[PDB]
Amino acid sequence: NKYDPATIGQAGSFLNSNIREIVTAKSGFNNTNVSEATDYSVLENARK
Amino acid sequence: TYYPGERGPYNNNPSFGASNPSANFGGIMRALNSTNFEQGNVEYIQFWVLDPYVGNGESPATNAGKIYFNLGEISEDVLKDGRKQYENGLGPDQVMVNPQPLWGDVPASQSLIYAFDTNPDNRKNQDVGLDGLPSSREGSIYTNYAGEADPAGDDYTYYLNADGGVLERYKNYNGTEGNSAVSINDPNRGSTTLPDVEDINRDNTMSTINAYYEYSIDVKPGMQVGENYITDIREVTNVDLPNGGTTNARWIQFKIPVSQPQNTIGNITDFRSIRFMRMFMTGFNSQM
Amino acid sequence: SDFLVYPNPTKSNISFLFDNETASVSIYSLLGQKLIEKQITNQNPVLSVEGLTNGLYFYTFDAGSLHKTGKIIKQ
Amino acid sequence: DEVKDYTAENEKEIVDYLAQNNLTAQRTNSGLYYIITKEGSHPTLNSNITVIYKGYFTNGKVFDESTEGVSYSLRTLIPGWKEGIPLLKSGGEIQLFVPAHLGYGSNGNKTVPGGAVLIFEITLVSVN
Amino acid sequence: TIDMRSAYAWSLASTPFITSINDNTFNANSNTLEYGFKRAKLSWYTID
Amino acid sequence: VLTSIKNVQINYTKNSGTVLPGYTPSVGFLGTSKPSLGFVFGSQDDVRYEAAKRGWLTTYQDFNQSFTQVSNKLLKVTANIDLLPDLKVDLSMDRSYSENTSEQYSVDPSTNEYKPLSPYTYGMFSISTVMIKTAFSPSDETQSAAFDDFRSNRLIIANRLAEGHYGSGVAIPRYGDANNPIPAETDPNYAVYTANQGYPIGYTKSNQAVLLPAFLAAYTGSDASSSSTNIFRSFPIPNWSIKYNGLMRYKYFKDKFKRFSLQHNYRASYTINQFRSNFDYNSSPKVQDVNTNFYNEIIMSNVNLVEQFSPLIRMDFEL
Repeated sequence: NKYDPATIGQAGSFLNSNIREIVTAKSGFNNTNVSEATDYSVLENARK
Repeated sequence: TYYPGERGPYNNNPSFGASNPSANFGGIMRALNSTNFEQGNVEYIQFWVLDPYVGNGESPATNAGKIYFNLGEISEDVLKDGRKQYENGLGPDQVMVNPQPLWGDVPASQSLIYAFDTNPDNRKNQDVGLDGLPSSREGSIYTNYAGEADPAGDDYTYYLNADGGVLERYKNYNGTEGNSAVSINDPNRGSTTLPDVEDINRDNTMSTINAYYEYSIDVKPGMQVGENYITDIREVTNVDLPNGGTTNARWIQFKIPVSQPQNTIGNITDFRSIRFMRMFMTGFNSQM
Repeated sequence: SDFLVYPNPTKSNISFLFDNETASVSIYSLLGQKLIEKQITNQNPVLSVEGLTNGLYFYTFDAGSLHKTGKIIKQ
Repeated sequence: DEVKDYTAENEKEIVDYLAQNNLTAQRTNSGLYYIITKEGSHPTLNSNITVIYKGYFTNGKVFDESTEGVSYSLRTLIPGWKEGIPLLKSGGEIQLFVPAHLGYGSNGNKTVPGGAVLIFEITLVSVN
Repeated sequence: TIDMRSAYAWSLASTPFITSINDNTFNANSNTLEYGFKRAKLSWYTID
Repeated sequence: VLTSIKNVQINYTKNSGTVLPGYTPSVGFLGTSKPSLGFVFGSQDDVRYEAAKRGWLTTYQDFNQSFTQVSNKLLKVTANIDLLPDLKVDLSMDRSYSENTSEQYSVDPSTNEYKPLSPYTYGMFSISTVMIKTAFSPSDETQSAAFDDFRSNRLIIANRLAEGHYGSGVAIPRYGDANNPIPAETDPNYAVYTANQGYPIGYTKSNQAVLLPAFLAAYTGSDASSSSTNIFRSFPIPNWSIKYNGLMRYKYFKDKFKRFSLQHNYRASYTINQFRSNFDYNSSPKVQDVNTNFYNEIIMSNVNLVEQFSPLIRMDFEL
């Protein structure tokens, strides 16, 4: 799909470079109906 | 203790003394350990509270207000700028956000542990509050109160270091600046050792969602059983006071049923994830 | 890592470090017996005392023949 | 530290291949030889290209064939591609004669020994 | 019961919403310092 | 002068294993030798191609079982030296290398040619090294000479690796030349290009091939311009244990001592808990990742340098 992390914001993707930052995580989507708990979720020091 | 006539922390209202005090709020919030209310079957919020219109230190009969509770996903960005402020990452030699984000210096690094070191100079440079400024550079942000000693209104004073009655000694006990002194023998004894972070549930992430349920009780002189979630009233006739006198008391039990919210803010539909609890007083005219 | 109860004065669960053999922990907690009786395994040692009450509780962890007792604190 | 120079050997191998097989190849200023077999109706340094390339050695033994269109970013490719692909529009076919320093280096990888000239037959079909 | 009256477990709160997410009663929707203009003083404690 | 050594204990374990699924033929009453007589007795030689040619591997073209190999090596050299009559030194050299290989396979319907499919490798590595050359340098939250060496060696290692890659016949392309200029802020690679200016194109500061040997050279005291830029080592440097009951002999027979012994142990290990083969390290023309780094043949997540003086010293004496 257009959520490919290898094609972030190249020509027609739905993700901007801001998807890489936690501060602008929601600004990193080119879509409209995006929510912080349904579409995505951010962690800041997630442990593997 | 709620002072509607006193300016709150990080408040920069140019006209606060002329504003109607009933339009202000004073609130606290907390993280719940168990967030699954459906599995835990959390039925209600029960509190025994003391009627503030009966005893010796009674409020005026016209000082009526509301206490709101909120349960759910509450934005823990206390200073709303989109960035998490942790004060163990501040200092003169640290990297800050290149433009100041509307509330003060915020560290540009990534937090690892929410803990200060034990160097008193670092502690003085770091324990400066949620503003990120050490009460000397606060006036640049909080222009309307730059002439005061504490422009942001967030300095911490120890209760044994203050003056007046018991209530006045605790008036500034919740300030976020200077409340983590290294030594326990300092005249302003700490009251905590953790940095003040915009992350309440300690999962390293600053939430920004606002999907919660809102409940409220009225605080009025003549509250009676059967309404306002009042389920019980215990009237204490004569209590022996330490000064040799006697006073009357009125304890009121509220049971707010979680299952019947008065309002819904945001897009929340179930109690399967209730991560935060907030309560704030509003609508009062005088100290309550 | 012999046997640990990491948060002893806890407002939350118990993490109960021990050996491989599973556990049969129980709680009586101030007076008489009010058995909780969970079934802690080797790699999922999480209890539940967050709701009961606040007090000095008695626990009897049972790793087969390793019956180690002690007191926890609900804050 | 065992660095090895292959520029002269790679160029002589390219010249020998272009002599034995009747081909005329234009040369860049970096040692890359390209032949534009056909064109269609220019990708930049930032462009997701789609290719049907086939890469073999000078002896014709294919080391990487792709008969189905594969999408790349053109910034992650070997320098030979970075210098050859922007020389044609969509729908065209180019043939590259990448030397070792513009290809997989002087140390090589699996199936590609170091200091080897690589011949590519690329069919740029999309500049998506 | 889960006890919620520990003093040190409460912290300063964000500006709340009253009627809905569209209710700007306490300036909870603003993106400036006005976000804090309606905050009065609140002390929470347990008398030592 | 080498007559000091008393013993040289040498242990060398080498385990192996092979799982070959899809092997059609059955066995006999007393056993079998159908794949090869050696295989029944652990030959470990390649029998996949022989079995495929003989025609007794599965002919299913969507076979979903993996041919698997395992190989563990474990070397435990130990030696004793008596340089002085009362000074006893014990040296140890430990090495461990576990490697598991897996792949899927098919058999060509014609010519019965065995075709491997997506082979990959993983495993663990451990060796006894020596990092005492930087053990006693001051180190805290404000200063570290070893960490300064780590920061400095990245460029040296990157230049060495670029000379290895670009075979010195052309100028090494870097991130600041006219061929690769710093992009405008709108480009995603603005910060990556700016952060590494003098570094070669494929070898940035964050490239594992750059900062793993830099880390080893910095924290083992070696020089980055000559140290080995490989992931695995070959010769384990000895760790040691010195015991010295010798001071009593000189004048302590009447100097208030009746027992006296110094002791010292140094044990340092270099460990990779899990290295894997990179599926992106292939023959495709895509040779750089999002960070503009060259793909590495072997990729890991963590490396551990564990040094231990246990004890650094032990003065035990009875008056």
